Amino acid sequence: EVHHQKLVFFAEDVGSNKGAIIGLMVGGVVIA
Amino acid sequence: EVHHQKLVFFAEDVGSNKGAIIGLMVGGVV
Amino acid sequence: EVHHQKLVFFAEDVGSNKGAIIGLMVGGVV
Amino acid sequence: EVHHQKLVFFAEDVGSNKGAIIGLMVGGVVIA
Amino acid sequence: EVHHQKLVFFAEDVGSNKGAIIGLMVGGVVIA
Amino acid sequence: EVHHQKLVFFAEDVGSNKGAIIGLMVGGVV
Amino acid sequence: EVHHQKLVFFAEDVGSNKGAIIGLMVGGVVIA
Amino acid sequence: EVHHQKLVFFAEDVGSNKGAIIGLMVGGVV
Amino acid sequence: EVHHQKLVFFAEDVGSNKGAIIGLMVGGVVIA
Amino acid sequence: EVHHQKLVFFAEDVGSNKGAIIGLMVGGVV
Amino acid sequence: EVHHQKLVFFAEDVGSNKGAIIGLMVGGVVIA
Amino acid sequence: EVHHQKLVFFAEDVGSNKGAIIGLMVGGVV
Amino acid sequence: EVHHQKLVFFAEDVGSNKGAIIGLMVGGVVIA
Amino acid sequence: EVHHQKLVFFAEDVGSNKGAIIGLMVGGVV
Amino acid sequence: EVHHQKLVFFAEDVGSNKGAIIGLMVGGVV
Amino acid sequence: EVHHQKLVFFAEDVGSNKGAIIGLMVGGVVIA
Repeated sequence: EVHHQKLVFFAEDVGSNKGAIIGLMVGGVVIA
Repeated sequence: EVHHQKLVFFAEDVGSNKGAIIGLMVGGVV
Repeated sequence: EVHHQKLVFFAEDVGSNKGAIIGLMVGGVV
Repeated sequence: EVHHQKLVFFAEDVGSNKGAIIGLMVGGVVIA
Repeated sequence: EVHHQKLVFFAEDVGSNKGAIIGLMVGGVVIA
Repeated sequence: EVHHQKLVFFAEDVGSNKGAIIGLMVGGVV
Repeated sequence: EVHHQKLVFFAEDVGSNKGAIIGLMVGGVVIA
Repeated sequence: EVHHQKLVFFAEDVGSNKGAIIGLMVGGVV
Repeated sequence: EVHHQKLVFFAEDVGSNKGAIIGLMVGGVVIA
Repeated sequence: EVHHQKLVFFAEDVGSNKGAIIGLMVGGVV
Repeated sequence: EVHHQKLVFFAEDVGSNKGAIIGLMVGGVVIA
Repeated sequence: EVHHQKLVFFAEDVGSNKGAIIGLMVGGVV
Repeated sequence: EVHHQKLVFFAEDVGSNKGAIIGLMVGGVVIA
Repeated sequence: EVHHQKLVFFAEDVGSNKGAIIGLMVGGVV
Repeated sequence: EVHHQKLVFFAEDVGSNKGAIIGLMVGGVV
Repeated sequence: EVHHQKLVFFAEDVGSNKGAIIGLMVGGVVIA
């Protein structure tokens, strides 16, 4: 009933930042 | 009963800045 | 009831961050 | 009673980061 | 090179339509 | 190289329309 | 090389209209 | 060379329609 | 050299449809 | 050496269907 | 040289289709 | 060297398509 | 009645990490 | 009667990272 | 009345990782 | 009694990690 969805991403660029690929394709469908 | 959805991206800055590739397609429908 | 969906990724760069691939293709149908 | 899923991924790049693949293809369906 | 991804669903009602659940949780992730 | 995605949905309510539940979570990250 | 994404819902009306439940979460992200 | 995916679902409801569930959980990575 | 994956489902009701559940859980992970 | 998967499922309900479950669970790694 | 995986199931009802459960679980690994 | 794997299952009932549970578990490691 | 499925994978490389291929093709099906 | 499903992957590097191929292709159909 | 499904794999490299072929084709229907 | 499945595998290398072949074909079938 209580949808508790928590997405936490940690990126500690202590050396040299760049660019990682993160795709959040979290999709939920329910009959109305 | 609420939909408590939390999305957090913690990016640390210590080196040469650039840019991440994040795509948010999180969706829901009832 | 609570639908506890916790997704957590820890990426720690201590040398030279580049870019990994994290594809969260998590879905549901009712 | 209810779904309780938790995905925890640890990536400690102490040397030199690169690019690993993490495919989370989780899909569940139910008839209402 | 063409990535041909065809998704076709044919629902034909001749009596009394209601509501079927079709969930396309198709995704992909690639290193760049 | 040339992404050709064709999503064609056919719904011919010749009797009595209502409400089908279609969920499209098609997403790709590169 | 273009992303030709075609999405179409053909709903025929011959009975009593109501309303479908469609969730369009189609997307994507690449290095730009 | 390239990917060729074809998903064709036929649902001919001559009588009374209801609610069938089609779960397309397809995920590929590289 | 093309990955040809075709999935076809033929559901034909001539009396009274209900709730057939089909789950297509297909995935794959690679590195080339 | 490209994978050629073809799945064909025929469901002919001359009387009336209730609830059948077809599970396709296929995964490969390279 | 290719891989031909053809899965075909025939389900014909002439009175009352209750519904069966057909689970197709196939997996393959390889280093290329 | 082409691999041919074709699974054909028949299930026709002229009375009551009860149905049972069939498990096709096939795994190949290279 | 209370499903407790847990997958724990350890990848400790203290030299030159390459990356193993882990295919978690876990599927489940049941008639409702 | 809770469905407790936890997946934990511990990837530790102390020299040089590369690219692991982790595929969590899990699916359930009811 | 708990269903215990514990899968644990330990991979430790003290020289030079290469990457094993770990395929967990776990299929379970009821 | 309630299903108790436990799969433990150890892969240690102190010289040069290799691509060990591990295939777990688990097949579970039971009536509901």
